[PDB]
Amino acid sequence: LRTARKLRSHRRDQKWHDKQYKKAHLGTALKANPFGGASHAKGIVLEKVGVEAKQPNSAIRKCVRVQLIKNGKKITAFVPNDGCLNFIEENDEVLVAGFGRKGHAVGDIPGVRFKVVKVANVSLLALYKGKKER
Amino acid sequence: KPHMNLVVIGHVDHGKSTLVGHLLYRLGYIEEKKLKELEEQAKSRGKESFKFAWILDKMKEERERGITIDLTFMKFETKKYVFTIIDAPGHRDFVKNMITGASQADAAILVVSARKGEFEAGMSTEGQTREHLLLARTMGIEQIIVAVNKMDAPDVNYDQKRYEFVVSVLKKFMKGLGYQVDKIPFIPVSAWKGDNLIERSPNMPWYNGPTLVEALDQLQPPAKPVDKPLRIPVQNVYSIPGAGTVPVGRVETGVLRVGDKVVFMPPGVVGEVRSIEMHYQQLQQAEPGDNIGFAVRGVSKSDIKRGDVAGHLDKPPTVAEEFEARIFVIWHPSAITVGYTPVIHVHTASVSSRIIEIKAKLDPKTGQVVEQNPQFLKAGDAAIVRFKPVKPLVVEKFSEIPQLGRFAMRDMNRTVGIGIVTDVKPA
RNA sequence: UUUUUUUUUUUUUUUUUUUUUUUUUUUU
RNA sequence: CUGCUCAGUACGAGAGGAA
RNA sequence: CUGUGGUAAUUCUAGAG
RNA sequence: ACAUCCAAGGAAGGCAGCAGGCGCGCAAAUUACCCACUCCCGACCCGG
RNA sequence: GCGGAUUUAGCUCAGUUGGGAGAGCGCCGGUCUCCAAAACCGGAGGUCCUGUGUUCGAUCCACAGAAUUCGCACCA
RNA sequence: UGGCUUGUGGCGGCCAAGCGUUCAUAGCGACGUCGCUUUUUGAUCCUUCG
RNA sequence: CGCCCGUCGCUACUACCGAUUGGAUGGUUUAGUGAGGCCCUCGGAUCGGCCCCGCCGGGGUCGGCCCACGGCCCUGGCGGAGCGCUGAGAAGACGGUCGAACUUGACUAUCUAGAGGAAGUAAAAGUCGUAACAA
Ligand SMILES: *C(=O)[C@@H](N)Cc1ccccc1
Repeated sequence: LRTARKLRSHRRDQKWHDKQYKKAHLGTALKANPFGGASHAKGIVLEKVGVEAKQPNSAIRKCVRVQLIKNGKKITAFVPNDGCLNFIEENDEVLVAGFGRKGHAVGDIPGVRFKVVKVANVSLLALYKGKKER
Repeated sequence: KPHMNLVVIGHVDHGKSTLVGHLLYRLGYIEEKKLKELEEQAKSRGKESFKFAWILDKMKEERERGITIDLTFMKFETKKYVFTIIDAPGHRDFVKNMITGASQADAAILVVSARKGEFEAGMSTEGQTREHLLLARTMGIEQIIVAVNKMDAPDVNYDQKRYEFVVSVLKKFMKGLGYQVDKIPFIPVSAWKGDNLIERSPNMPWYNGPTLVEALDQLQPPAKPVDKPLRIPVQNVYSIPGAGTVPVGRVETGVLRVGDKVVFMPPGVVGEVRSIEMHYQQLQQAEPGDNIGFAVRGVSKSDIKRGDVAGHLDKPPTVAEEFEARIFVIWHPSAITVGYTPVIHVHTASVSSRIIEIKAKLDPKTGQVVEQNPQFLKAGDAAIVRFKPVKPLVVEKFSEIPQLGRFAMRDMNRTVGIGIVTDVKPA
């Protein structure tokens, strides 16, 4: 009963072995991405580049490199809807957000951790269906 | 005391800004200490004779070059009226600015130099006495006073023969434009000396007419269409510490009150009036004729520009997907066909517009069709034509709101034609 | 008393993209 | 050699630009 | 509080009763 | 350390208090009405 | 507001001094194959961004627009 | 060092097929040919090792 | 006709190394300098009260018919006006502790530029050899 401190100290230190716990523990989340841990960042379409799918899946994926506002850093982004390219023009303000928990992109996608959802401060769904905007 | 808008127009260097400045001075609207400082600054930069003009011309490029570039607005008050006076540039590069000025005006002072060669130049084929007179007519200015200026100049020296020469030339031309020439004062003045500005001049005994101030009082105030829907073409947009983004412009029709919700077309952005100001005096309401700045909550300066039009939400300004007009062709070096794309100067806006069809050539005097779908138009022709603006443009039918329904057509920096809009297809 | 037993590799590197299909009581 | 007036001038469709 | 004063300007403020 | 107007001499300021502008961004309002309530502050009222 | 660049084939770029454009990919098509990859053949494709001026003639020059860019100015 | 000579270097020149959008010379000139030059370099051995 | 390894050639992205004694940022600071208030040795623009003398006005007593007059005590006005003594009292000023801020460097914490060098990862397949799985 008098050896409480060792178990107390032991737990916290052995705990370091948990990588997600570790992630919160080290100021890394703030600095591991262009966002700074942020869910959404406004950006500019520097170029639009077609890319090739990975493994047996064969496809041309719509990809945009984006210059961020406060951050000012290069970003690799994924264009989502079918003919969004028709509606994506260079240097139009774009809001970007991530896919399924931070880390790995959709298995089909190559090196993109980010998704494009707004064009000119307008959501994607509106351009995509005829009834909304044009 | 009724309010009126005055535009000052005329050929480059003929004396527009010197007149306005000097008039404001002897009317005591300008601090003697400031006139003193301006004069010293003017002399030290090699430009003594610009001391009155520099009351109006403030921009670095205006002062460097000794010309007016864009509009300046000044309030002064006569015996009968309060005027907003608008100083417009003569330089051919900035006739687009002069046109926005005319669109906001109730009356015009045409300033015309009597100096040898200066007059003839202004009245020449490509001169701005000629051009400004034409544009003032088309933007719907009927009341005009002409200041035959620089009578003091040595090559003039108050000569009545020179004066009567410029008057007659000016009369023959002005009558061909449709002006009622018998009614309009031709005052011999010296913007620089002061002759006949506010008091009568001993140097010109032979002159019996009004002084310029007297001529102002003899003007008549225009109809106030408060029952038509609110329309305010924006002339400029400022971003002001305390207010935020404040469009400026003259209320053409309707009324505007603090609290109002307003929309700006063609962008479609909506804000709310925090405040209203005319000549630094805060207002609660503004009616037609009021030349105002209005602060707008919820609107960014980048959303709105000159040539946009503000109306209330229930009756928003019309955006033309296309529009129809009756036009007369003043000048063209070849011919105008379907597809011709001059810039359209309407109210405060200026947007290139493509002629998609020429429905009919008309006899310029009678208005009857002389040919369905002519192969082309040329100088001297009148016509009914269809117009598709290159970018979103606000226009109204002349029959409904005439101040948003009259226009000039310009191309290669010349005035090519004039027009009234007879119909609009809304966006 | 009853048992070994020699022989030993002389010569066998590599094989482009993509591969595929599954679900239940109740008797007439 | 430079400046001030010469002068934003004449000459230019402008850009410009003197002596 | 009387009167007498100066400054582009500020809750400036003298001197005299 | 910012930075406002300079009659060329000078004079000011600390809105991290309400409103209101800008900025910043993924991200938060209006230049309103009032002491009636709750209190509090000044002296024997009822001011603020 | 002012001023410079840039706009040429599906893509990316070269030409030019007014007689009217040229290449690399492309990509597509065919042969072979389950289909591609490789290989081998084949493809003719541009209002030279737009208007006007000049000119006998404008891709080119002049003057004017658009769109993108980049300087500079303005500052309710 | 100086010196003859000037290949080499440098510079002009007659002729005008060409450039120069029309045209040869406004401004330039193939080839071909006449030369001037002695701050390059070269060949020569004349003056200087008494 | 199964899996499978590594160098070498494209293309991209991370991180390591790095000539510039490298640049940028923010915290604690050594030293040299020092505004400004404040305590404190002074100073002393200035102001009033009493000191002495002379002159008049007024109240109360004494020597005078007076009245002026003189003495005491208390005020008013003038000269030696400040000439003798006292008190509070602005500028300034001795020497201070506090201590802004300037410079000169330190030092951490926090990013970062770069010819090149060196891994990897996308990695499907081009090119070399058979290492591992069946002694
Ligand atoms: C703001 O000052 C306006 N009300 C007046 C104005 C100033 C500058 C430019 C345009 C308008």
